Order: sequence, then C-alpha cells, then structure tokens
Amino acid sequence: RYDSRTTIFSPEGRLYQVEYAMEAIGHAGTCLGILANDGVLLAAERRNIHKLLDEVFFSEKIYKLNEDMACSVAGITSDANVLTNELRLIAQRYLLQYQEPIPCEQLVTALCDIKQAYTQFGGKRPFGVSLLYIGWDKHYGFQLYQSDPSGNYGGWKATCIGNNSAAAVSMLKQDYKEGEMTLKSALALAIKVLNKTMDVSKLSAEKVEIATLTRENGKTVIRVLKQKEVEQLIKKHEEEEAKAEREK
Amino acid sequence: QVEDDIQQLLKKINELTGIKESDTGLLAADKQTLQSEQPLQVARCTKIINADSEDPKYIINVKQFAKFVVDLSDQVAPTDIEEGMRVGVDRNKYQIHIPLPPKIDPTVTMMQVEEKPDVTYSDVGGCKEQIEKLREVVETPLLHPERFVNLGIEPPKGVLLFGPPGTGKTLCARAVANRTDACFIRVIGSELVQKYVGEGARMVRELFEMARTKKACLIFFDEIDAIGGARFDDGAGGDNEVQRTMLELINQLDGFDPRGNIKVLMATNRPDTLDPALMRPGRLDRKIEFSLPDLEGRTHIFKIHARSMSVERDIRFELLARLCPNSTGAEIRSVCTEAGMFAIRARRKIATEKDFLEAVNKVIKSYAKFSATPRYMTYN
Amino acid sequence: YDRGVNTFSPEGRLFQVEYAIEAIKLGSTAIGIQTSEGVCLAVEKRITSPLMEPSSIEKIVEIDAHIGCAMSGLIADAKTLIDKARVETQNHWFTYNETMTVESVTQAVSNLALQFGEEDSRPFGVALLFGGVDEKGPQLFHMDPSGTFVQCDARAIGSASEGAQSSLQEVYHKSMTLKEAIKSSLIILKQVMEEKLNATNIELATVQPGQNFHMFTKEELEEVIKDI
Amino acid sequence: SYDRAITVFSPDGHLFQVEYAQEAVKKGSTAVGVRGRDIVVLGVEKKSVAKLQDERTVRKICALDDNVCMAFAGLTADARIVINRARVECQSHRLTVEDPVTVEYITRYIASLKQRYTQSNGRRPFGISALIVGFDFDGTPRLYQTDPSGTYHAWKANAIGRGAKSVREFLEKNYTDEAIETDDLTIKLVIKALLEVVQSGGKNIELAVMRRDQSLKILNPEEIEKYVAEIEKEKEENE
Amino acid sequence: PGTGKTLLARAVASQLDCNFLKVVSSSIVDKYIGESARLIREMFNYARDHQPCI
Amino acid sequence: TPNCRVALRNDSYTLHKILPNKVDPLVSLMMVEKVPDSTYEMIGGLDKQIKEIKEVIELPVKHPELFEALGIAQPKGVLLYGPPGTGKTLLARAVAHHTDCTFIRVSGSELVQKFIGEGARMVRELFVMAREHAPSIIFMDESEVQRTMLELLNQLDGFEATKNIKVIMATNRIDILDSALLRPGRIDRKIEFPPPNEEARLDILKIHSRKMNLTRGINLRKIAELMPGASGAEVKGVCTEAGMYALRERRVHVTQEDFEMAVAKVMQKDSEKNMSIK
Amino acid sequence: GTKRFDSEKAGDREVQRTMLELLNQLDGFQPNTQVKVIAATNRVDILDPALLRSGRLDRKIEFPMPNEEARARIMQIHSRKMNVSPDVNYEELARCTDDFNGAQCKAVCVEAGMIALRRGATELTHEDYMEGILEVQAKKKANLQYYA
Amino acid sequence: LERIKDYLLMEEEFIRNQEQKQEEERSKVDDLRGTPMSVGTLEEIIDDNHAIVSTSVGSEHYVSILSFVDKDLLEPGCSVLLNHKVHAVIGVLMDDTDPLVTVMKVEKAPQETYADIGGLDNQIQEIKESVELPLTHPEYYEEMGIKPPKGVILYGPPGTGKTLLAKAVANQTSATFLRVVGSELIQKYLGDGPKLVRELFRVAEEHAPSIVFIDEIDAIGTKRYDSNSGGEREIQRTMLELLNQLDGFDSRGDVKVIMATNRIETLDPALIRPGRIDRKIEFPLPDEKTKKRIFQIHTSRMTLADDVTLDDLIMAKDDLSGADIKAICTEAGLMALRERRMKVTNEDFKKSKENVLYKKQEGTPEGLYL
Ligand SMILES: Nc1ncnc2c1ncn2[C@@H]1O[C@H](COP(=O)(O)OP(=O)(O)OP(O)(O)=S)[C@@H](O)[C@H]1O
Ligand SMILES: Nc1ncnc2c1ncn2[C@@H]1O[C@H](COP(=O)(O)OP(=O)(O)OP(O)(O)=S)[C@@H](O)[C@H]1O
Repeated sequence: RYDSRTTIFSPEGRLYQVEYAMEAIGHAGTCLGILANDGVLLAAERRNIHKLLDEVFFSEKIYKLNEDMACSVAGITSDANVLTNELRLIAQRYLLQYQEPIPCEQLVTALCDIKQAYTQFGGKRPFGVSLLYIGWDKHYGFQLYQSDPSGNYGGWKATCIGNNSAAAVSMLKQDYKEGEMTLKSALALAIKVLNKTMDVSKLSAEKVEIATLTRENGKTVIRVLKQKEVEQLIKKHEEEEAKAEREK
Repeated sequence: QVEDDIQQLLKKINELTGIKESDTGLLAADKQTLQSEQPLQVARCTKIINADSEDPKYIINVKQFAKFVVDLSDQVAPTDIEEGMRVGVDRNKYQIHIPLPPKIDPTVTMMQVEEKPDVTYSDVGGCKEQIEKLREVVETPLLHPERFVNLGIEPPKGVLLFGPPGTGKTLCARAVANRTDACFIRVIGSELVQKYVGEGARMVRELFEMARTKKACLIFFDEIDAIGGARFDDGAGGDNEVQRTMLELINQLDGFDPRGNIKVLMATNRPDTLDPALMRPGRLDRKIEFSLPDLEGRTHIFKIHARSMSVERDIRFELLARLCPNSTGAEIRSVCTEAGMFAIRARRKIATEKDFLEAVNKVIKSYAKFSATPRYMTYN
Repeated sequence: YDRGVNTFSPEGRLFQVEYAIEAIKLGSTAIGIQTSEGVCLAVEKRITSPLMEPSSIEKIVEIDAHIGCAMSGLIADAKTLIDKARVETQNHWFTYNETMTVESVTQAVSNLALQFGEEDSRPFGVALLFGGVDEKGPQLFHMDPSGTFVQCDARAIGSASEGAQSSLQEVYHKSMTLKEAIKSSLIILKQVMEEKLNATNIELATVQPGQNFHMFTKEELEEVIKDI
Repeated sequence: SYDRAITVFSPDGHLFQVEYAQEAVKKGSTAVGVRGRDIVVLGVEKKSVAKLQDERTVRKICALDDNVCMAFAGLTADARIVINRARVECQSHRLTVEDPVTVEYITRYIASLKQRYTQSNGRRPFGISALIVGFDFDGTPRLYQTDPSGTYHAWKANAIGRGAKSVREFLEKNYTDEAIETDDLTIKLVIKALLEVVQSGGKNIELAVMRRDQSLKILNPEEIEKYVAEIEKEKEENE
Repeated sequence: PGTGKTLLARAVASQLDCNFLKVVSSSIVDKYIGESARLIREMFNYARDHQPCI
Repeated sequence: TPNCRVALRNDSYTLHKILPNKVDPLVSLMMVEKVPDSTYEMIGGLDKQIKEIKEVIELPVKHPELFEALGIAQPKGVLLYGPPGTGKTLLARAVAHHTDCTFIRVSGSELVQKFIGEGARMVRELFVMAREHAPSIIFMDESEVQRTMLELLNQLDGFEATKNIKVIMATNRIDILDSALLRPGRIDRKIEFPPPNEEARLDILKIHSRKMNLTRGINLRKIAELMPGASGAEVKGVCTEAGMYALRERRVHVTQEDFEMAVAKVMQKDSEKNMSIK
Repeated sequence: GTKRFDSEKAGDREVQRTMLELLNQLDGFQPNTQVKVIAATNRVDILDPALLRSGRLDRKIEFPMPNEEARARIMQIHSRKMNVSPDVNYEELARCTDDFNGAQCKAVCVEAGMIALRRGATELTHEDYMEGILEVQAKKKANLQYYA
Repeated sequence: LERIKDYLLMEEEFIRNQEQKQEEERSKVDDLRGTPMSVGTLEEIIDDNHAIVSTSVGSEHYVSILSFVDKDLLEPGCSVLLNHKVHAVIGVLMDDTDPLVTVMKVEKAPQETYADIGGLDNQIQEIKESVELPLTHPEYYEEMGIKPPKGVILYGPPGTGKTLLAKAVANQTSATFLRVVGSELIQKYLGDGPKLVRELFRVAEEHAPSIVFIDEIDAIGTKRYDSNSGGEREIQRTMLELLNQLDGFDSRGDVKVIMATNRIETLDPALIRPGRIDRKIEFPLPDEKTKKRIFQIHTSRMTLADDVTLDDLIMAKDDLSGADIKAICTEAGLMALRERRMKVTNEDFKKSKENVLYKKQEGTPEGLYL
C-alpha cells in the first residue's frame, strides 16, 4: 500500500525496510555472547553442515577485525564482507591517524552511520545484517555490542539474534549470572543454551563454533579454539545432564 | 431478601390481576341485497389480438393461458372493440360484453408528486447562474415560445446534474417543483427494477403512455445509477436485465421520434458510471454541475438558514464563512442546528457567535477526517 | 493524475502552482496599505500557548533600513527567501553604494520564485508582502508563489482575504492618511480574527520617508488599540 | 497528491509527509524542559531497563558545547546524526567566531539543515524534534524546540513525545510566574512534571539541569526519591 | 489467417464428401457451462453414422 | 404461530391440523446422529485442553446456578488453534458423543451466496433451530467472505437468546482472518495446540498400536525418541507403515525393527543449495 | 444479438430465439438477392461470430470521428439554420476543436445560440461559439491566473 | 426463593400472551363472506357496486361488492377479500404487509438503561440529547425553531459497547422501536431491494414516532465508484434505494435512525453527509478512569474478596475493551471455581488477565523508536 521504496515514511509513521530487515535477521545463524570478566567469548551456529565442504577457513562467522576485536555476524552473507572490509579499514585508518587502538564505541558508531547512510537515502537497499562485537579497551575493559539495521546499537551483556534466539534470551534472563567471571561456567551456560535452541541432537561439535578473547599480559589475544576442547565441553555438559537426571 | 419480598408479592398481585380477567370472562346496506348480486358473473378481462374483416371473430389473450377466439355479445358497440383495448369476456357465452381501460398500472401514477412541496427559489442561494441556466431550461420554453422561433434554435430537453453529495440537487428539484405550474413527475429509479422478465421495459412504456397523454409535463429522474449506466459484462454472466430495461428507456427516449413537450431533469453523484448512450447531446444538453460557493454564497446560505432561528443581532457571517473551508448547505445547516443544540446546553433565548464557533468546531474540526488530530503549527 | 511539475493540463495549467496558491490559504492573515505618507502593515500571530513567546514568532522582518516585509503560509520557504533577499540587497549596496529599490528587490526574489526544477526544487509555498520607500516615495508590493509579481495599493493575504479585500475596497481611496489607515486596518483585523484584539495578538510595521529607521511600533500599539 | 512523495502538494494544500513525520515524534518517549530564571532544567522519562544491559550509551541528553544541552524524541538514529553534525557545526562556529555559541545560531542551523534536507530528492525526513536549552547572553535562559518541518520556535516550557498535551496541560495548570526561580521551585517543578508524566513509575525518571554557568549534572535517584516523597507530603498537606 | 485458416481447407473435402461437418467451436462455450461436454457427446454421437467421420 | 405450516381441508379450504416442525433442510446440516461412538480416552495427553472444554461447555449446562449465584456470565465463544493444527477434528467427534446434546457440524464452506442460489449461509436460520433445539453445540472448521459472517456474528454476539448454545471454530493459522472475529467478549476461551512431547507421542503410539500385535522385546520410548517433534499426523503414519510392513510379508507379527524402518520411511526434501545465503 | 453468456441458474430465452430466427431469415438459410441489410451498433465485442461467419454481415462501415474539414462542415450545416454573424472563422473552430463528433458540434451550435441569447444578441459572435466549445466540454470562466 | 417468583412472572406473562359479534348479523357477515377468503388486487373501482380486481395468478373480474363496513375505505392498491364462488368482494382487510415486518420488530426492552455501561457520558450525553431530549422534552425545538438531528453513526474499535448502547436506548423509550440487521439483502433476487425498504418505512410512518435501527452495514459501503470491469450485482442499487428513501423527497416525518459500524473508512460517503446522517460518535479504547467503572459494574454482584485491587490490573496494561474486562471478571471467577472456593484472589485475576489478553501479537518492534 505504502510499500514501494525504503523512503518515504508510512502513514503512522513506521518503516517498511526496517521491519523487513529485522525479519531478514530472524532467518539466519544464531549467535550469542556471555557476561564474563577476565575474558569474553562468542558462540556461533554452522549453517550448511553438509559433508562436502572444506572448513579450511578456520572462521566463517568470526572476523578478527583489528587485533583485539573480533565480531560475529548474522544475516545476508556477502553484505557482511562489504561491511567487514570497511570496518577493518575504518579501524585501521583510526590507528593510522593516532597510533592508538580504536576504543570500540566510536568504531561501532562509525559503522552505524555507514548503515544509516543507506537507511536515509533513496533508493538503496539497507544492510540486512546484525552482528556482534567483542573487544577490549583502556576505558571499560571487556565489551559487547549489538548492531542493528536501523543504526541503533545497544551495549548488552547478553545479546540477541533473531527468531531462533528469543528463547535463548529468555534462558539468559532466567539463568542470569553476575559475579561469576569464570570462562568455563560461561562455556557451560553457552553449551546449555545452544543445546536447547539448536535442534542438533546431542550437539555435534562440527555444527558449532566458539571463539574467545582473553587479556594476556599486554596482548589481548583472541582464541579461536580447536575442536577437542569443544568435544570435552560437550562431554562435560552431558555429564551435567547426568547430574540433572540424578533427580529421577 | 427484602427484594425477594418486593418482586414476589408484586408478581403475586400481578397473578391476581390476571385471574381478574380470567374470572371476569363470563344488514340493510349489508345483508338483504346479497342474494340479489349472487347471480352475477366472474367474467374475465382480456386484451385483443386482432380483428377479422366483416365480422368480429376476435382473437384475444388475457395474461397467460392461451390466445382466445371469442364472439361479441349483442349489446356492444362493435366499432371500438379493436386491438389494444382490454375488454370483458364471459365464462359461458365467451363473448365480449363491456370494454375496459388498458393496463394503467396505478403504481406508475404513484410516482407523480401529486403535491407541491415548498422550498422557495429564495432558499437555494449560492448558485445564481447554474439555477439561471436551469431556469432557461424550464421556465422560458414553457412561458415564452417566441425566441426559439424568432431565432431558430432548439430547447435543451434533457439536463443532467452532477456533483458532490450535499450540494443542492434535491433543492433545485423541489425548487422548480415549488414554482412549476406543470405536471411534475418524480421517478424512483427502482420503480423500473421489478422482478419478472420484461416488465421495467413496460414500466418505460407506462412512462411514455403518461407522457404522451398531455402537454408540457415534467419527468424528473433522480439516482439513475439505480437504473444504471454500466454495461458491466464479461464471462461471469450475472445481472443484465436492468440494462435491457435501460436500453429500452434509451430507445423510447431519444432517437426515432423523441419526447416532444417534455423536459427531463436527471441527477447523479457518479458521472463516471454513466453510459455514453445518454452522454450524447440531443439527449442531455446541459451537463450542469454545482460547486462550493466561495464566501458570498456561504454567507448567503448562512442568511437563509439563520433568518428563521433565534440569533444575536450583532453576529456576522464573514468569519464563520471563513472557518468553512470546504462545505455545503447541508453542513451549514448542521452548523445552525448544532449551535442550537449548544443553546440548549445553556439556557438561552438566541444564539451567539461562540455558539456557531463551537458548532463549526463540531462539524468541520470535529469531522472524522483521518487520522485525526492535526496538531502542528508550521503555518502560523 | 496531474501528478508532477512537468505536465500541463488538457485545458491549462499547473496543478502544482494551483496547489501552491491553494497552500497560501492556510496561513494567517496580514494587511499592508500604501499611503503617500508611508506604508503601514499589520498581521495576526495566532498565538497558541502562553508558553509560546510572542516576540519570537516572526511575521515582519527587516530587509533594509527602509524596506519591510511580511510572510504567509509556509514558514521555512519564507525563511529561505528572506535570507536571500537580505544577501542580495546587500550585494546591490556593495556594488552600487545605494539602496536597491523595492521593485528591483522583488525582481531579484522572483528570479527564483520559479526556478523550481529537481532535474536539469519544489515550488515555494509562500506569499510575500513588500513595503518600502524608494525614490518614488513609498511602495507597496505583492508577489505570489508563481512569481507573478504586481504592485498593489492595499493588498490582503492568506486566510479570509476575500472579505478583507471587499471591506478594504469599502474603506480605501487614494488620499487616505496614516493613522486613519492604521485604524482602518485594525478594524478589518478584529473583524477577521476570532479572538479579542489586545497587545499580544497583532503587530504593526510603519515606514515613513522621514522615519525610515524603525519600521515598528512597540507597545504604543497598546495605545493605538485602546483608541477604538 | 498521495502520501508518495515529499514533493507534491495535496489537492487542498498540504504536504502529507511533513505531518506524517511528526507522527513518529508524536509516538515517542516524553521529555520535558523548563527554564528557571538562573537554572535551566530538563529531563527524559522511560529509562525502560530490560534487566540485563548497560544504559550509559542510550543517553538521550547530551551536549554540543559547554553551554548548551540537547534532548530529542522520535527515532534515535536521526538524533545521532543530527547531534554528530551539530557538534561539528558548533565547533566550526567556535573556529571563526570566538564567542560561546548562541543558542539561536545552533537552532537556526539545525532547522536550516532539516529544511534543506527535506526539500531535496528522496531524502527521508529526520523524524526527531529536539529541545535546545541554553543560557549565554548575560546568562539569559532560553529553550527552543524543533519540528520535522524545521521551525525553531522559542518557548518557556515544553513537553514532547507521547501524550504531550496532558503534560503541557500540567505546565499550563501549574506554571506560576512567582517566584522566581528560586532553584528550589525549578527543582520542585521538575518533580511535579515528572510526577505528572504519562507513567510516573518513580524509577524511570532521568533528569539533568544546568545552572547557566556550570556544566551538566546527572542526578542520583535517591535525591529524586526524597523529592517524590516531599511532593507526596505536600499532596498530603492538600488534605 | 486466410490462406491456411479457413480458405484452402476444403480442397479434398470437395472431392471426398463423406462426413464433412463444421465446428466453429463457439457452439461449445455454452450457457449452462457443463453443456460443453454434453455437446461434445452430441458432436460425436451424431457424427459416427457416415462411418468414416470428419 | 406466525410462520407455521398447516394442513388444509380440500373442499372448503379450512384448516385441518397444524403441521409442526418449522425446520428447513438444516438438520441436513446438523447431521450428527451416530457421529462416532464415544471416544474421550483417545487423546494422547491434552488433558488440560479437555478439562477446559468440559468446563466451558458442559459446566455451563450442568451448573448455571453456580455461575450466576456467583454472579458471572457463562462463556460461549471457543476458538481452537494450533501452530500445525492436529487433533482438530478428533476432539470435536470426541466431545460430540459424550454430551447428549444437539451437536452440529457446519464444516462446509461459504458456498451458494449468489452463485446458484439465494444466500444467507452461515447460521441464518440455523440459530432459529438452535432455539428450536435449545441445548445445542455448534462446530465449524472455520474470514473468507465479508458480510454474511458479519451478520451472523451480530446474531451470535450477546444479543442472541438463552445461552448454552456454543460455537466451536477450530482451525490452524490465526493471522489469516478479519478484524472482528477475535473480540474477547466474542471468543472467551482460546486454547493452543502444541505438538506433543516424548511421553504424549508414547501415549498416541500406545493408543494406535494397542490393537497392533507387537511381538516381544519391543521398546516404545525409543521410537518416541526417534521422533523429532512429530505432530500426530505422522505418529499415525508410522503405525500404518508398520502394518504395511506386516502386510508385505504375509505376516501378522510386528517387530521393533519394523518401526526402525518405519521411522526411516518418512523423510522429505527441500534439499537444494547454493541457497545458504542467510 | 448478445454474447451468449456462460453462466447457469437463469437466462432470458427469447433473445436466443429471435437471434436464431433473425440469422435464419437474414442470411445463410433462405438466401435471396432482395435483402439489403442495414444495422448500426455502439460496440462490437458484445456480438457473436455467428453474426458474420462468412458474410452474414460482410460489409463493415466503421466511423472515425470527423477529422478536420468534416467538423467545420458539420458546424456550418448546423449554423445554416440560424441568424449567422458572417465573420466566424469555422476553420479556426476546426483548428481548436478536437475529438468531437457531429452531435457535440450540434450542441456547440445550440449553446452558441443560447449564450448569445444570454445577452439577447440578434446574431451570434465567435466567442459565443468558443464558450459553446468550453461548455460542451465541461465549462470554464476563466479564473484565470498565471497568464498575467 | 425469588426464582419461583421469576418463573411465575414469566409463565403468567405467557398466560397473558394466551389471553389474547352478532348472534345473527355476524352470521350474515359469515354469509357476506365465503369462508375460504382470498387476497386480491384492485386495479380500478367503477363505483357502481361491482369492482375489477387482480389475482396472484392474474384473472381479473367484474366482481360485486358486499359492504358491511364502509366500502370506500379500500382503494386500488389495497387488497380485498374475494370468494371462490364468484370471487365476491367481501370487505374489511386492515392493511397487512409482508411477514418480514414483525420479524424486525423487537417487542421487549430486555436490558437496562445508561446504568449498564461504564462511563462515556459526553457522547452518551450526545445520543441522550438527540433521542431522549427530542422525544421526551420537545420544548426548545419548537421554542427556538430548530429541528432535531436524525442520524447517528457508531464506530471505533469493536466491543466498546455499541451493542450495549443500542440495547440501552432500546430500554429508555416510549416510542415504537424496530431492530434491523441491515445486511440481510443477500438474495439472488433482482429488484427486492426496495420491497423491504418501502414496506419498512411505510410501517414506521403508520405506527408512531419511532426509531428505525440499522445495525452493522459497514461492509455495504461499496466505495461509490464501480465494480471494477464487469461487476454490477444489486448491492449498489439497494443502498441507493435506501439513500433515496432517506434523503430524497416525501418528508421524513418523526422517524429516527441510529447506525453502528466497526470499520468506518470503507463506508459510502454518499450517506455520511449531514442531513442524511447527522451525528458521528467515536467509541475509542476509553481511559484508565472508567475502566474502574467497568470493573465496578462487572464486580457488582459477584463474590470478590475485597483484599484485591482491580486498579493493579488497570495500572498493569492500559489498552483493552470493556468486553475484555467482562471476560476477565468471568474467567477469574472460573479459575476460582476450579476447586469449590468462595471468592476470588489476586492470582486468578492475574492468570485471567494474561489469558484474555492473547489477542494482539505484532511484531517485532516498535519497540524501537526508541
Ligand atoms: N444553497 C443551499 N441552501 C440550503 N440548503 C442547501 C443548499 N445547498 C445544499 N443544501 C443542502 O443540500 C440538500 C440538497 O442536496 P442533496 O440532498 O445532497 O441532493 P442529494 O440527492 O442528496 O445529492 P446526492 O449526491 O444524491 S446525496 C438540501 O436539502 C440541504 O440540506
Ligand atoms: N490427541 C490425539 N490422540 C490421538 N490421535 C491424535 C491426536 N491428535 C491428533 N491425532 C491424529 O493425528 C491426526 C490429526 O488429527 P486431525 O485433527 O483429525 O487432523 P487435522 O489436520 O488436525 O484436521 P484439520 O487440522 O481440522 S484440517 C488424526 O488423523 C489423528 O488420528
């Protein structure tokens, strides 16, 4: 009725491509991050777990963007390549300008202004990509951020991806943690969330993806960890399911 | 339980009240002329097909049965038992006795106005030139048949009127019917829309039968979308008989000996649903619309709708006409009555300026107008 | 259909221009009157709130030291045009050491009253009343959105401008005086406004050749209103 | 016309999309602002904490200069862009003109940007309405408001967002000229406005003031709690 | 349309003369729309008399 | 009565006797006698739904006193929905044989209206006979045409008659409907229909397979845990494929291995790729 | 002659009966060289392909609307009956009038007479015809503006 | 004990509904008539004691008149009583109409006055001033020469009590009343629009000052432009018939019309003009001040433990109808009746508030202005 282009307003006034970009988020890979001090982690779901791929890339959703920041991603894939190139270029231009790493919030607002430049103008497709942010600074420590196709960014401590992850956010609230900064506790919580939310029976470790970010002595290393610790984490969580069925 | 008491003994005395009536339950111009009229006869009216030569030998149909071969009775006028005359035929002698009038259909006489409703020419203000053209259409050829002759021109025997709802079409109709002097005929469009096959066609026949009886008569159509101007037809095959009636109306209306001393006014809110088998001039010769009067007409409609209601003798109508951006006489009269209701909300003897201010609010600014509150300055 | 600044009508015409002339009608009223003694001018503010600070609403702005103005309808097209008129009269004084006369001002404005074109933006939605004192005495000027600029002896704009013109043609002639024209304007004002006339509703702007400076009356306007 | 696009007038003389981009402001969160005589005050409602995040980044009240303060309604991204451009513009005014920035200048810039943004081909209008409160010339407190049309419009108090008619009606039914400010009366006036909010949950209140010489002070919701308690005490004294 | 449509259609038909009927195929698009198939039966079950039918 | 059929004398045209039963061909829309023989117990574990249906239909018939001496109305508007839509018909037939009440199925469609006939086809004269058979329940599959249903809402909504005359609409996919149906003063109990869990799939398995001669050494919860959210449609289908496995053998004996192949007998695709993107 | 409507439950029958007997008496069956078939209709796509079939009505007489000279010829034919003002360029009328039929030009003639009768003119004038053109269309005044 | 009283009242009303000549002159009337009487149609009356009639089969006869009452009462257009012997014109037929006149005539005021809905009394005050004032207190209309309004449209979100307003005005009246669901015209009958219309309004004029109440025809406002390529059915013609019946000719008389719709923009704006229909009334989602009154009415005669506050539920969420409040007040009572308990606590209201409110579900912001 008032469909035609991204511009102009609807008669209430709401937006068309904004709601539909959100509904383009909802059918994508599920991500989350956790509340942790002395480190921060990411979780990700493998789309297309078919047997004839290569996995030689070591990272399909994580993008180690500067040195001490990576980002997960969700949405239309090749727009995210367009976004990651530009994001790396923005942070690297900042480092060129000051010789100090980017303190991550003006990085987030730069990308939000990039996305908003296609929200206002006409006629261009808005970026249908929401994506996460982990990172470290001199001013707040470990951080977590949620980009949105509107240009809004919300600093969370426990985040939200689309229709697959509302029950995940419900579990994050009903299983809210505070004070426990131990990475292994957060990993067990993430294992519990992805066990419930993903429909992978018994949570095959090839269908998941976990990357962490710790502060080591002055380096802020990013640990895109290997598969054996994921296997024993799954075994840990299934032993804790045996503890949960000690109630029978 | 006091309410139980109340309702119980109420209904109990009501039961007594029922028991009251239940226990209290315990020819000269009409009768002696009856058997005299009982040897009369149920003899049928008919309609005559033809006349043979040198003899009646009349063939006849009534309505439905067959086509009846009859005689005449001996005490007839054998001259005028011709075709097109309904006559009375016996149930034993099978012979014509008494003629009858034709199928007059006195529901077609029922659409004639038969009265003169009063809405004066001094009430229809705002359109002093559209009504001037319609005055040229109606009053002048019926009063001064000189200048058509003395210049060699034709009368506009059909005038369509179109425009927004609320405008004055009805007023102009009953206004010329107020000062008519002629035979004025309202036409409900759905007086043509009868049930059975080929009858509204005969309704157009009844119309032209009434028309060509007399002189200078006035057929007034209104709401001809009910008659229709849409030849809406593709592979669905639904409603089409009204279009047959309407094409019959066009046939007997205009082309191959049209009306004569007949002036027809039509009206429609929907001109874009018409048929160009009536849009052609010769049929409809003035496509007169009305439009919204600017301020002078709106002040004039204020004058007409407030000359006969109690107001202050200080109020103007310039500012009130201003706060009617786009409005009609119906909306103006609603403002008058609404301010009257506000005068009933107080206890006044007359109306004031602010009465009509809040009535203008109620009508226009409290119209629905969607959606809805226009609260912005940007202008002032 | 008609849809668009680049399509005529079967009979005329725009239909974008006409909708702009329609868009005039929503504004507040204003009345300016030429008198050989000088140009007077008045307006109604239509104040909404008590918090709505009355001296911040602009209707009469200052173009030159002897050239006044009034606006109508849309506010921001008027803000653009006022800005440009200020810049260009200053340019005339720059390259000529003299005052750009009021007809030349309004020619400079209506050079791009219609330069509307989005390719090769929209037409403006404002009527303007110009008063000033050139070498030919006082001048009163009226333009439109379509740039069809004309001189007027006593023009009224915006809302209820018809009866303003009618009752103005009732009272006006050629040899009026100043104060008579002032009260002759504000009588029409408190016939076309809805509220009671007081100190905060209206504002005057009078320019005289010997009183070129200060084209305004400030709260002696109270004394003028109480004389009716 | 039609509701498409920004360039066509209505058949009765309107622009649909200017009235329609005000509706997104009309359907936003509330934020008020008054001027006292020496201290200026404003604040937003609807902190709307979702139990699991930080909120120091979602702040709707910021500043462009050391003298001026912001507020908005509508959608927040246009507020982010307009605030970003306003900082640059205020600093560029500081570049040439060596004054502290007058409030009237930055409001003319915002409204001018907003209108030349609205005129052009298919640029979506900024669905915000800002409140620009400041005191520069001899410490004279001023507050102006904006509009999607781009009309800066000086007031003495203001209410925007959802149900602003009731809130401004409270400033109409309160708004006493006496006395004076009296910062205590301005503080209590903020307390009465926030008690007169559309919800007035008691914990969703966020207010910040400026005493026309200092910088912005973000309060603590215990001082505001005692403020609500003494407002309730005066309400009991009404009985 | 007219050298290979309606003309030059009845060449050998003039010579053969067995069961040469016409169907202009407007007579099947009926009023009671399922009379279409009934008139298909009425086409064939009236045709197969002149035994090699056309 | 007004509108009363009668018997006429055939020599002087006087009345003979009243012809009662004003009923038009609308018991031919009722069509409820011998619906099935009674089947309450055949539901796999939706007992909360059945208890709410009992205390929305029969409890208003049993104890209207206990509503209105407690001073509340009795609920009449029941919409049934589930996200797949299963058990949508069997629960109707289940309720239908356990109430001893004039049940009615109007599971047809918005037919005639102006196509070969007059129209007035949802409850137009059906409510007259809901009066004529005063305890009654109406059932429908189902938003589709736009004035008839509206008329008949306004016959059903409040201003109708003595209640205990309930309507059951039962379909999937709520959001395809108009803007008048979902009034809560018009539909008073909207119950969801979840696809079942492991225990309820086990129960439905027991229900259908109880007449199926299952051999020995046969576990069933394993079959239930071979079901990744089976709605109840294919739960019947697994048992029918097990019966087909017994039929293709000339046997009457079913092992658990038959179900191990029968679960495998159900999988469809929706395979294609170069479409992950997203 | 109706397109045979492809719908059930009802139908007027004698339209088909008179149609079949009209085509029967007309052409095909009972041919005769003393039938001169004249017929005129508004629209064509209501009709049946059996109404022509090979030559039932083989001669088609369409009518393009009057091109240039016919219009002023028609206006001259209608103005022949009246008190002509003989300084009326009918070719100017043909230059300005477009997409008009014979009947609309007759209406121009009658409305020009009546518009002259509004001032009671003895003979007509040219802008009487021009306002006849405007009033035949809808009307105009002119308002006028933007034409200065 | 009161139930015995109400049953006896209803059965005695039925008894009263069951409680509903000449020794030889009436027998002569019985021979002035043939007992199988019939219904005919006068075409003309040649007044010399024999008339011409018309039958439902169409046989039209010179039939003699047998007057007991004044025989000049019946007219051409009025039916007669004809025999089967000679179809003798018997006499007095009081003018009867269709069966579909008593169908649309409610004979009761089964519900109650303005004390039934909770709080809208600005526009309830309007319909008050436009029906209750012109009927009962018709002073100032004559006494200031101003005519009362005629048409009232109800609209807004559904379930506001449009039906409740209808039946409330159907209480407080002495004028005769009619109940018409006006969408009943779905036939395959050409014509037959004006039959119901003309007979309805003729009946309305013949009885009394009355209200002619059309209810829910918001679908039938068919856009006033066409039907698309082929449409025309009858529906436009029937609504145009009603339009001409309302504000054409033939002066309206003392006839009132109140109308109600759910959606309003899909109507026909050839009706919504004033004069044709005068008043329009918004019924929106009210407030949080008369929700207290709607809960007050719905907790008038129910067993509520007064510890609980319904104002907590009113403070919870703010946009829902009064019908939703009725659904909650009954549903929490059922939740109390789970286990044979006396009164209702808070959590039954909580579960019932959640239960009834499964209506609005969208999605996904906004939510995100923000
Ligand atoms: N100049 C006027 N003076 C007085 N009343 C007027 C005037 N113009 C219009 N009216 C009102 O308009 C009515 C006549 O116009 P209409 O009733 O709208 O004709 P109409 O049949 O209703 O048109 P439509 O399109 O069919 S609804 C009058 O009865 C008044 O209510
Ligand atoms: N509770 C249950 N107990 C036993 N069988 C069930 C149950 N629910 C569903 N089924 C079976 O699964 C199927 C689904 O039930 P139905 O309601 O009849 O089908 P349906 O798809 O729901 O019909 P619709 O939705 O009205 S078209 C039936 O064949 C039942 O045998």
